[PDB]
Amino acid sequence: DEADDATKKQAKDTEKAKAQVTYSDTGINNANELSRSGNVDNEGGSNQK
Amino acid sequence: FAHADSELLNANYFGHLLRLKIPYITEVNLMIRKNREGGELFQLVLSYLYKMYATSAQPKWFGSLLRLLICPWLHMEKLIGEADPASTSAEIGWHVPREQLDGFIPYVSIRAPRLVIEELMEKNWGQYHAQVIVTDQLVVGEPRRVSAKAVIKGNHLPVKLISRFACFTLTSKYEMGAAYNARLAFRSD
Amino acid sequence: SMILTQFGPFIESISGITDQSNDVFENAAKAFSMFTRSDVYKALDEIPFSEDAMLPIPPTIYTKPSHDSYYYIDALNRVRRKTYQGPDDVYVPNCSIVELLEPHETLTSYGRLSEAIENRAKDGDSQARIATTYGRIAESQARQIKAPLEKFVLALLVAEAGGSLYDPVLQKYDEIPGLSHNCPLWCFREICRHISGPLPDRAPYLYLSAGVFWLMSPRMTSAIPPLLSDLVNLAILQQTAGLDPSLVRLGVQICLHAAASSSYAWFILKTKSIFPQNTLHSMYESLEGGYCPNLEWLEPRSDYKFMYMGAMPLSTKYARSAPSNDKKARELGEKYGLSSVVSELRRRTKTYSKHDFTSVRYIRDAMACTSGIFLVRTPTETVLQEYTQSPEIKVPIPQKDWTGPIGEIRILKDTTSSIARYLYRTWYLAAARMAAQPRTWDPLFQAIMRSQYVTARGGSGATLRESLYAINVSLPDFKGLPVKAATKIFQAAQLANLPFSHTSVAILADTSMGLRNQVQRRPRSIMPLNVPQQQVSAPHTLTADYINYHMNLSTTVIPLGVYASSPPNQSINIDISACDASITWDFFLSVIMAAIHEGVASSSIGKPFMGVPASIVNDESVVGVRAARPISGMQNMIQHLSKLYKRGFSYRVNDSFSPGNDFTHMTTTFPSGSTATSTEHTANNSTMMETFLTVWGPEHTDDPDVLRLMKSLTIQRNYVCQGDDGLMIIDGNTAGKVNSETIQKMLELISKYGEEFGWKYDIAYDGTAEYLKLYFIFGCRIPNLSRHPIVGKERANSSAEEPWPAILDQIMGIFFNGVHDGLQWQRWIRYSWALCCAFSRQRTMTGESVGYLQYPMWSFVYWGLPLVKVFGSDPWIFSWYMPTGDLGMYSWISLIRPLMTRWMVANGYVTDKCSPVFGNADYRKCFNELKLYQGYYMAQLPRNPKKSGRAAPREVREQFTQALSDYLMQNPELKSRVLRGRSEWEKYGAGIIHNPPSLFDVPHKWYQGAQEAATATREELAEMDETLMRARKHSYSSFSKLLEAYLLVKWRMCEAREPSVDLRLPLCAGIDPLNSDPFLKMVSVGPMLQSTRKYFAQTLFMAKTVSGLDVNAIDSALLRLRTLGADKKALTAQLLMVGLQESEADALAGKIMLQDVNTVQLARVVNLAVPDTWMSLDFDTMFKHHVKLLPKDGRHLNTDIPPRMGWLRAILRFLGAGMAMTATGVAVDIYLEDIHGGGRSLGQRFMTWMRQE
Repeated sequence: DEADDATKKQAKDTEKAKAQVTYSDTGINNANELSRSGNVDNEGGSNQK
Repeated sequence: FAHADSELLNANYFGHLLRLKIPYITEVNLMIRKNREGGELFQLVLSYLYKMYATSAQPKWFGSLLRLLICPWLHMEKLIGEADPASTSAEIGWHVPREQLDGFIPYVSIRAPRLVIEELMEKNWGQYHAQVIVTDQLVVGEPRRVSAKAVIKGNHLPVKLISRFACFTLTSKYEMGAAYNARLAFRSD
Repeated sequence: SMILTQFGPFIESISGITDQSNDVFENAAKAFSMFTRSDVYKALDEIPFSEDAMLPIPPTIYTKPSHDSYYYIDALNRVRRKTYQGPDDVYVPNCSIVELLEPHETLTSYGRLSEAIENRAKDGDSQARIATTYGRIAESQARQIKAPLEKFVLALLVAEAGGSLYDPVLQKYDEIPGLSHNCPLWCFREICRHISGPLPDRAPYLYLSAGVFWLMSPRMTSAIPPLLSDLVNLAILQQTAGLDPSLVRLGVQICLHAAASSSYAWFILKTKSIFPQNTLHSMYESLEGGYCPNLEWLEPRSDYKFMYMGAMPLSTKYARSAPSNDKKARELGEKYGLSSVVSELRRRTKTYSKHDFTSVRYIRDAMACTSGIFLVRTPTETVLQEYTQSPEIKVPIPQKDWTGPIGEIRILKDTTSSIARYLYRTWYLAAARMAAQPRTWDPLFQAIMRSQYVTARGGSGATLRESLYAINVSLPDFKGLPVKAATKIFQAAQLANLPFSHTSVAILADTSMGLRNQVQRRPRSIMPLNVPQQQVSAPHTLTADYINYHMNLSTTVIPLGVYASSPPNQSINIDISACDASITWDFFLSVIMAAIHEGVASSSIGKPFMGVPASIVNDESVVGVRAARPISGMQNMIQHLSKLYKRGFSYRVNDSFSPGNDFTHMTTTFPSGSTATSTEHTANNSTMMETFLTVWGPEHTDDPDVLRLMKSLTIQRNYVCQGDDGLMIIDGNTAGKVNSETIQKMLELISKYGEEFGWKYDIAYDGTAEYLKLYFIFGCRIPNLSRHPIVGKERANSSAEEPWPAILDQIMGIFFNGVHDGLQWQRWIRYSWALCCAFSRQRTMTGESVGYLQYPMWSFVYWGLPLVKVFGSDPWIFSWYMPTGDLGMYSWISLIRPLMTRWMVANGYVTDKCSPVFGNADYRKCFNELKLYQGYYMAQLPRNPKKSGRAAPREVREQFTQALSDYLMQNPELKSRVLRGRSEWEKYGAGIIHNPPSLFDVPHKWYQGAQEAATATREELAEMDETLMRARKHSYSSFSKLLEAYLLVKWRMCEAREPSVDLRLPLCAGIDPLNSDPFLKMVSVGPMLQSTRKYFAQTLFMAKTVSGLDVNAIDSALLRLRTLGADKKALTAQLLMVGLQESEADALAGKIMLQDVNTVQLARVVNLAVPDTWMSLDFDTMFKHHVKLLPKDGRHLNTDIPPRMGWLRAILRFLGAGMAMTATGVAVDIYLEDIHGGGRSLGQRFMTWMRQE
């Protein structure tokens, strides 16, 4: 979703309905990438509480 | 006068359409003027939006309309600048027979020499008819004439039925209540 | 009971109990003329009802306010109406007709629009003009019905008083409920009773042929005459389309709420789609079983050939995955207070989960109940509402992308970022490849182009001749002709001998109006154009024709949607709203004219087109240079046409419905009746869908699913469009149906494509197909019964209607529209009996002498109404797939001929002379008594005859015909070849036919085509009366030569053809095992499966089948001169009188002397024709394989045909197939029994009749 938001920001910055230079849906399979989020803590567990 | 000819095409405008263009740069003429509406940059942006809005039609130059307005009257001033106004002037417009609280509305005025008007008199001016509506709001002008309205119904008046040789005014107002159903006629001296 | 006292024998005569005879026919017809409206309203009081028809009526219909607040006056004295609820509220109010009225002089209870108000409005009063506008538009709404209103419901009571009938195949009584059950007759009866009240006269209005007379009841409203048409339409459909009570009751509720509304026709517009949206657009939504056709495309994707590869079952995967319909339809029912109806329809729709006959019948029953009035408004409302629309273009072509002018055309640049470069490319290459053809410079092609647009429907030179007088050109007026001046033929004869520069400024004249009312739509405003404007638009039609025939080629009907509705193949319906108004000079017409003016430049560089010389305009197309460049003919036509496209169009509006309204105003809408309208719209639709799918789609998507879908779709393989609209076929992949979310995303992307450049796509996506207004679900044809009403006919002008023999002509069309739709024939064809019997007598009014008129029953059967019992036969014995005319007559008398001969001796008509057809009997004393011969030749008499011919002086008549010949034929090689063909034909082939099809017929044919609409008053109507009286008073001695020629042959039917399709498959709505005859015949022969518009085009021998004259007659003349003798130069000259280069005519004549003609084409020597009832069914396989000669018993020596004159085989094909199709039950294999004369005697008698046609 962060790559999706960057693609939409690129579309709004090139002022087209679709960003020509796209960050998402590329030919590279990148199904193992992880950007940091609030799910995991520093020790290594979840943040439900 | 208006802008962005699709303003005259979207709104169904009856009459002639003359897309025109000035011989000068307009966009610098925009930002010279003072005390116009808003900032001058906004007037220039709005002008660009009208220009984007209009069409792709090749307009004209502006010269043809002024040539039509001005240049025929100078030949008539050279021709009949010395004869009498009574026998070389004319007037055409709508005419209602009866008299209640004679009726005549100017439609077009004509300057021409004597032979041209004496050819103009016997033409069939009784073909065209309309509806004539007279209201009762007289205005600042000096003779006793009151504003009115006229709506043409049948066909329109062709310019060959005036002339090639006489010189007439193009645009005018209707100034002399209910409908009357009048028919137009010629008058002169 | 009261009706039964006079119609005792007739009600049982048509219901199959006794046979139909001339006696009860004529006594019933005496009764059918003898009536009064009180005599009809005793009947509806007399029949008691079972309370299942009863439901409350709100009292707000009868009390409606005055009409003065609804109309006002515009600033140009235009009478237009005041809108309260939206700008679409421009229609007839439902209110207060009793006060502006004056009673009739001898009908003291009926009345008329007041003469004083008409005179005060012709003065020009405000309120008088408002009142006469409302009065005349109420008259025009009340007029829109075919016959008077009570005549239909009388025929209903006479036919349907017989009770439930006996199905001969199913061997049971039908459960069509009786006449005592139906809601609409009850509502009709109660509204007529409450509107009459204390008055002794009981009818709500009286229908004279010019205008209606009202009733002076203070509770009368103007919504009553369309309401009673709707209610008698629902009452006439429920008896014969097998409706339930409940959907009829819902439709009657919606008609009652329509009368309760502030405007009737406005509500009928705004609720025109409740019944499809809840049933058809929301069907099954979870299923488990059924059967659907397995059609398969035949690989060349321009030919449209199909293959039925059997039936296939269904599963849970094929449930409706279209998006939801609940919230929008519930809002639509909620906005107008119809929530009960939409909840009921949805509750009953959610029950069904199996695709079989009963669900399809439910869909047909729900589609049938929408109101069938014709929506009408004053023409000033049409012109001031629909012509003020204009497209909005959110991304226009930028101003840098155009070059400077060439004359008055700018060129779109090559380095253009806009989407219009693909349109420019397509129309460029189309114009170049059109102008490079040697077909386009054929003078026969130029002559057929000029013959194309000067049709009898041509008007509005009504200011063109005044403008041509205003430019000082001398036009002959042709004083002394019975032509009307408005015809395009008269106008083209005016403009025959004039140079193009004189009529160059004839292009910028206006056009008057033509109005056509439609079912449940805004009224269509067709419009003509004048002669130079239709001449100058010739590259604009040629380039679009080249697009539609060679480059993109969508299509120039039913099996396409049967393929596209099959449940693994989804379909998207694409409608373009306001498609005429949404093409202007802003985008389309600019790039169109630029691409045509640039594309035609090469291959036609100096040579001129027809009439239009070359010219020169200066160009500034390169910014540095300015020069004058020579201009060809077609370029010059684009130069003149572009002024008119830039200016816009003014319309000369004159209505008869409201005095004082006369105006012109400019508009930018494309004209409907031009010479390039439908082809142009198809070309633009195809081009924009193509450049969509190949450019604009992949530029604005991120999803690989939507991108992978749009890569596979193309307009050559998956998109078919006609006029403005079309559908798009989505093929089913290996995994089943395509995912609906990606299709939804592409759909909401198509809408964004449309909102860029002006268009507004109306897109529906529900798992069904609409295409040319035919609604198909899961490969099953569903007829829209509400599209074809029985009661109403379109009337636009306020002029009085036709005489008597045309209102009887329209009812064969009513019966045939009943045939094409799915109706229970048990009570439908019996209703056709009672109705066509009721229309048969007239009571002429000639001075001091009393004369009566009546057609016999045999005339009605000659026109295509098949009988019930003939002379002691089995009841319900004949089918309505019989041929019309002599072939039909032959077949069904041949099926009964032994039993009919044996009935002849019952009440013995016995004669020594033994005939091969009858033998013991004579036929004169039977048939001339029963008026079979008189009715046979009386049906043969021409209907609607007229001849004015008001004493044309020979000189100016000859000048008119010569100027028309000069306009149609400019090129003298055509004159030379047609005089050469005439001379060679009178040398060689004349004498045997004495009747040539020639090109010089066409100046004469157009001359009297001008006077085909003179409608002279008395003398030829009395002449028609005298011809019908002398043809009645005659006594013939035989049939014609054709039928007596047919009577010699015999056949024999057996062994019962194998089924073409599956029996469990629902293929068409309204045919099922409940409808025995049409469904059983459909399963026997199979449906059409062919495009059937290229089949008839392959039949006709002409090189392009374009002549301006009756190509069927040319092919018939060639075949008739072939079969009779007539040395080959006769056929060469017959072709040269149509006009050829003397070489291909000779080659084609030598061809047609020798080759074997197809079976269907050999009808022309004997004037047969396939009936239009056989268009849904297959016939070609039945002709090739199931009517064969040389029977199973071997030769009989009345079976041989010589190798010369072997066309008798092909006509005997028609004969045996007619004999198959007239019988009820399945189609049956028939072999050829004895013919009693031999092929020798049959050929000699056929040649003997073909001596004199």
